[PDB]
Amino acid sequence: NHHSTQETAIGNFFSRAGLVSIITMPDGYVNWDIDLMGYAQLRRKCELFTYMRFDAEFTFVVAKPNGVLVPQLLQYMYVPPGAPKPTSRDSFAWQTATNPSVFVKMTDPPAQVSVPFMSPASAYQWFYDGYPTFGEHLQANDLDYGQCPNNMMGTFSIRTVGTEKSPHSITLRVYMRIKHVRAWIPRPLRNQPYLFKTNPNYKGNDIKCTSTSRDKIT
Amino acid sequence: NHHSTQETAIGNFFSRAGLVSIITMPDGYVNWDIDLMGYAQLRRKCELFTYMRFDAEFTFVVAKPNGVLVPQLLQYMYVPPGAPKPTSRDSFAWQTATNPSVFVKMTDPPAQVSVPFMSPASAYQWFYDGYPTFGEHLQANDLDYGQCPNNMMGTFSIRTVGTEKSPHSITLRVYMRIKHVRAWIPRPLRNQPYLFKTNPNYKGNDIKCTSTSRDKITTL
Amino acid sequence: NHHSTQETAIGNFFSRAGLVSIITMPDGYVNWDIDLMGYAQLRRKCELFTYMRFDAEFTFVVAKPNGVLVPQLLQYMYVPPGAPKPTSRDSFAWQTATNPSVFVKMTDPPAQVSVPFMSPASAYQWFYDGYPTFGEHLQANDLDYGQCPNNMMGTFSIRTVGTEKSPHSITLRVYMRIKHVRAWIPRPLRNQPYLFKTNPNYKGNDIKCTSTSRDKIT
Amino acid sequence: NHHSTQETAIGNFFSRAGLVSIITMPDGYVNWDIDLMGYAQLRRKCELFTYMRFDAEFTFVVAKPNGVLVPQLLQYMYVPPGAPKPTSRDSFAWQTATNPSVFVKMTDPPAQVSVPFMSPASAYQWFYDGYPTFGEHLQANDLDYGQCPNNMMGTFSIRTVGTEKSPHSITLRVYMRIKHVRAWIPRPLRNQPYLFKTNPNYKGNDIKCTSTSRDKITTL
Amino acid sequence: NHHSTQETAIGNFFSRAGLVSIITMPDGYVNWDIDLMGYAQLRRKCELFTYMRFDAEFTFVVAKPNGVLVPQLLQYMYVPPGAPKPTSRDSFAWQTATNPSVFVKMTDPPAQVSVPFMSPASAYQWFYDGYPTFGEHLQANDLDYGQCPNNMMGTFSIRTVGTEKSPHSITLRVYMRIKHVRAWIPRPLRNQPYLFKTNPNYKGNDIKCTSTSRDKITTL
Amino acid sequence: DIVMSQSPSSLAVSVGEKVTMSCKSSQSLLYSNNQKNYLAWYQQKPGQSPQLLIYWASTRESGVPDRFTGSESGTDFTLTISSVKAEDLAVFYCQQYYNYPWTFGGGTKLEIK
Amino acid sequence: EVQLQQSGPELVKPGASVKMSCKASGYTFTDYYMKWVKQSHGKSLEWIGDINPYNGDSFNNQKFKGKATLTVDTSSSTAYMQLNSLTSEDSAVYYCAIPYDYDEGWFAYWGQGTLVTVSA
Ligand SMILES: CCCCCCCCCCCCC/C=C/[C@H](O)[C@H](N)CO
Ligand SMILES: CCCCCCCCCCCCC/C=C/[C@H](O)[C@H](N)CO
Ligand SMILES: CCCCCCCCCCCCC/C=C/[C@H](O)[C@H](N)CO
Ligand SMILES: CCCCCCCCCCCCC/C=C/[C@H](O)[C@H](N)CO
Ligand SMILES: CCCCCCCCCCCCC/C=C/[C@H](O)[C@H](N)CO
Repeated sequence: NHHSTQETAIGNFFSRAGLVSIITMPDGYVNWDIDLMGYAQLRRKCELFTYMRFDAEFTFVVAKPNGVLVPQLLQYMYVPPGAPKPTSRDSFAWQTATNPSVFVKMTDPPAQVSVPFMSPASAYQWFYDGYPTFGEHLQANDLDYGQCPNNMMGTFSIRTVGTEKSPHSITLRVYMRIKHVRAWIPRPLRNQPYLFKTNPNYKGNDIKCTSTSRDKIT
Repeated sequence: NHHSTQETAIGNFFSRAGLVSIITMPDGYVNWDIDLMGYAQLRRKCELFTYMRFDAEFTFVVAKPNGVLVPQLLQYMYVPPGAPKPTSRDSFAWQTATNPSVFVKMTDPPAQVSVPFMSPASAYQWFYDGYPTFGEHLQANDLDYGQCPNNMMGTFSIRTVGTEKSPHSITLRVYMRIKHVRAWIPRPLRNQPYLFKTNPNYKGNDIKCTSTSRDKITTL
Repeated sequence: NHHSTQETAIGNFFSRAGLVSIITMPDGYVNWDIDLMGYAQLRRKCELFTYMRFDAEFTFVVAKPNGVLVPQLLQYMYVPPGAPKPTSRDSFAWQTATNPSVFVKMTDPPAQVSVPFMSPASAYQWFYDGYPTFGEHLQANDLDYGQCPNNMMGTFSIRTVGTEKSPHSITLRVYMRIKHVRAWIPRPLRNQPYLFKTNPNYKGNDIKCTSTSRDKIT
Repeated sequence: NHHSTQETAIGNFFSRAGLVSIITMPDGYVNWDIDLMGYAQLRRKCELFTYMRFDAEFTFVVAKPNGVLVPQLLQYMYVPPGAPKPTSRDSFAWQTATNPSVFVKMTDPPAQVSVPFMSPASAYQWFYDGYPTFGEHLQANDLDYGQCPNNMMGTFSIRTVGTEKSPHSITLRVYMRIKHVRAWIPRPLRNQPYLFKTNPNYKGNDIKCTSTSRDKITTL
Repeated sequence: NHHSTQETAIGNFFSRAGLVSIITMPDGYVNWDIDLMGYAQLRRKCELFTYMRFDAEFTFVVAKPNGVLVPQLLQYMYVPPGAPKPTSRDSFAWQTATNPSVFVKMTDPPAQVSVPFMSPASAYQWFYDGYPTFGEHLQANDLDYGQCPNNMMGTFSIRTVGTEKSPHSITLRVYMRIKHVRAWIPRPLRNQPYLFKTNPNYKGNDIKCTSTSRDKITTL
Repeated sequence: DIVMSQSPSSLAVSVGEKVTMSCKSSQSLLYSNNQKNYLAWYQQKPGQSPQLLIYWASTRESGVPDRFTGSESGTDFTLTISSVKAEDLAVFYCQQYYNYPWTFGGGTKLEIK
Repeated sequence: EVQLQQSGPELVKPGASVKMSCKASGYTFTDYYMKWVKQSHGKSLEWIGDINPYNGDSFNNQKFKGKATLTVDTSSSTAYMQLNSLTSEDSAVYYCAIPYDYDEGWFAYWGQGTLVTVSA
């Protein structure tokens, strides 16, 4: 045979732009914390392997709540962990002498950037059996179980540009491609549906069996 | 002579973008099944040969029902056979972590993609003398006569992007070019008009003769 | 001397885009028959020579009757002689599986195509001393005197794209350049004004003399 | 030292686009004659030298009287001296089978052309001590003193495209760059302000001295 | 180890476009003087070193006071020190036969230019211990202490293009990148907040200590 | 400040079939506008029927009256309705707006049937 | 589909700064786009601005008609248009016009309007 195994490799499997966030503005600014595990189709793929190391291509598709496009100037700003957050529509943090920023109208084609692998460890990890800090571990401290600090990539804050208040509503949709991917230690896939963003907890009253059951065996 | 025969070859005959579908949105989403044999001019050309193998260039020209263009964000998504279909304007299938998708405004120039030859067999076929499944073949099962499974390329679903309901009406027009074409086994062309999409059935009460008849035999 | 004779050659004389047609839509479709001898400035140039052989560059500038541009999708379709003509705004001939077609917005820059030399003879001819058919030539048959069949290049039909009726008015202006031109047998130029498209007939009651007359000879 | 003298040369001094005309349409067409000595900043530069030989880059920035831009199709046409002028909004001269022409909307970026050196002499001249014709020179004929015929480059006529009447107002602004410039015979610069386009006449009741005068000679 | 020290160099630290001015038009023209030390984030970076020598990339992002974009033609003009300033919406200085100028609509992408290092000295300096002129230095003359003349780069004036008055409001935002940078003599960084543009004066009643103080010395 | 005038003063109809309108905007921006309220005397207010002056009119009522129509001409105008009897003798008027397609200030002048 | 209601049209003191509410029909809340109306008695009807506080239209927001254009309170769920209620000018009626999807954005169904009596 001459069946090619090119388009089943690891790089071709992940290079598809999947939805990761929907950011809505119903003061004209938001401070969206970064968590790219909030949508189930890309999350089930990325949690096949334990450790993953990659770059990315983010794409910001922005429109009104019903797909209409009006001329409105926007500004996205990536905030690393430690930088001063913006507090109002016109704070001092929107000057962006240190942080990268994209200025794009709503009428333009959607913007694209290419972020690098920016983690302090060798690779990202979607599973972390342990606590990030030392000290006592009583009952009231169990928010941080399975919260590794080397995955929090700061926040990502958008705004409308002017110092007045714009009369339009904004819904941003962010899509992420994966380039130059290397993975390690594959895991069993998920069958129960997802409930939160930070933990694998499942609905204990509804154990969804994997195989659709039948009547007999013969 | 020096008459060239370049522009009568098989590749130059098929490389013209013909209309294949009109998709209308009078919940703001449609699930258009794929059938590219619904318009008679391209169908009479492609049914000259039995087997055909080609790539394609699809082009989506989108406007309102009277040609007016208004700024409206759309999304097309090609759904392979087996993938979960979208059910609402905002289902879980619009995340598109696996399926390819095009985001384009109505005000932009029309979008273009280049799909490859994606059939499990060696070539497409517009004629299939046989049934796809086994089993009994009684009277009530004769929808699938001449329905080969290796031509159904899934569906193609469009929507308006936002989670609210847009106030505009959408008519999409899809055009398909044919590149790198190889054909086999030419057939007699069609003379009766077309009636359906899946079978060659004709109007039995109106046998349209091929030649326009005259009065006598000794006078033209 | 070093006077250059480059920009007086045959190719540089004809490569200027001149107006050839004005197509107006006051059912939202027209079937404009081809005749490129309806405007006097390009016609006086092209009728200098008897036979001409060239390619062309057509350009379609489309606007409303007062120069305003509204978004409106259009479609041009070149119909060769023998092809089925369109009959309505949405006939079966607008599928264009065989004929070439241009889809362009009124708001876009004007479209351009490059047609080749498509005549059955060796060259076009603007003069034809003879009748195209055989048979009797009585008085009622004298429409076809000087009508050669190898110049009729079919028709050219435009429409608005949608199946409803658009509320805008369309005036198309077509301009034609001439590239790779070869000419033969120059003729005397025209002095009387033009009256029709298909024959050199002139106003017999107004013989316009060539030279503006003066009073005396000395 | 290593002080460069590159950006003080003749070519770098003239290659800046200066305003030369403002064309206003308050029948929807104008026939602007071409006189590029109607604005004082470029005129004081070009009248430093006697003879000048150059090509040019013209740029047409078009808007409404208050900078607003509406979608309106225009047409510029360069008319050489001798060609038939346009008389109405739709004359026979707008067919442009011989003259060059630019079709550009008001919403587009401004158009640019590159005209060559088109004078019958070796170079342009901004000064001409003499009369163009022969014959008697009485008092009533002194419009043509200092009017050389080899500088009149015909006219330049714009219009709105349609055969109806457009409801918008047009102000065109033309800017001219100078490329491949060669000059000859520098002259003293001008100190009095300009009064007309065709002659160096000045206000005889207001002799503006060059240097701003002071009070004494032993103190500044 | 193989830790790179590429992205901590001097060139990579300064090549980020920071905000330097906000120019508002609530007669349709402004004459914004040049002072690029009016915004605290870029000012704290550039005042790390004493002397700096660089080129720049300016970027003008222009919109209405609430981010809306309407079609409006603008014109920016860089005025060197000594050139005639514009006085009205249509003065004689807007002809720009000598000064560089940018014509760009509000609907376009933002304009970019690349200015060179244009100072008479070898490098810019943000600190100048001395007076620019000679003479007596009494109490009423202490505006010019620490005002070096080789940093004033003239002004920068914008307008709306038409001779009428436009009905829209303009807020310009200017961003400056730094390319090909060379620095000298690093200084201690600033801890007190900024109060003016031309002097390092601070609020003497609020001495902000650098380190956030704690309670004891033997516990954190 | 920035106004417009629909100028049929009274439609004065004897109970019949044909009648028309014209709103005539004079706004600053000239690409977006949509119009036409109802204002019954007795009770609550239908409306909503938009004619975009430049391009597509009506995002019409698919219900209640569909006999409202659209317009043309590039300059700003709105046009006719149908043959209604002694009920729906109401006072019709356009609305006008700042920035973009929601109902804002500027629906100034009315007309009486 | 069904009728948007208002509160009872009632009165106010020339310096009281009292709100008004226009209690919803019952289908949806806060996804629609609220519009507030003010007419003076000569049938001049000048519209006051939009969506949630998005009320600052072309010069207006000023005679204390529309002053404090507020956001929703979610109890009656279509309640804003707080004002200053100046002495003896704000005599008007006030309509709220919210959309219910098929009447996209513009005008689904209104109330009968709240008369504001400044008469002291
Ligand atoms: C202007 C650029 C804006 C976009 C900035 C995005 C850069 C950050 C990309 C992070 C790449 C994945 C990092 C980790 C992924 C998951 O969110 C974490 N595991 C969270 O638990
Ligand atoms: C984003 C891409 C959207 C467009 C996706 C189209 C890809 C599928 C192209 C199929 C090519 C022809 C396959 C068979 C043609 C006829 O429909 C079948 N014979 C049906 O009977
Ligand atoms: C999409 C393309 C549309 C334009 C199609 C135009 C192609 C035909 C060009 C014909 C070239 C000249 C042929 C003869 C010219 C004169 O019309 C004939 N002599 C008529 O008498
Ligand atoms: C479509 C092109 C339109 C623009 C056509 C402009 C071409 C003519 C350029 C002329 C160059 C300078 C010629 C002489 C300049 C002064 O006007 C004369 N001295 C007049 O006295
Ligand atoms: C069309 C171009 C418009 C923009 C023109 C800007 C060119 C001037 C750039 C100056 C570069 C920095 C010069 C000195 C910086 C500080 O303003 C001074 N130290 C002022 O104290």
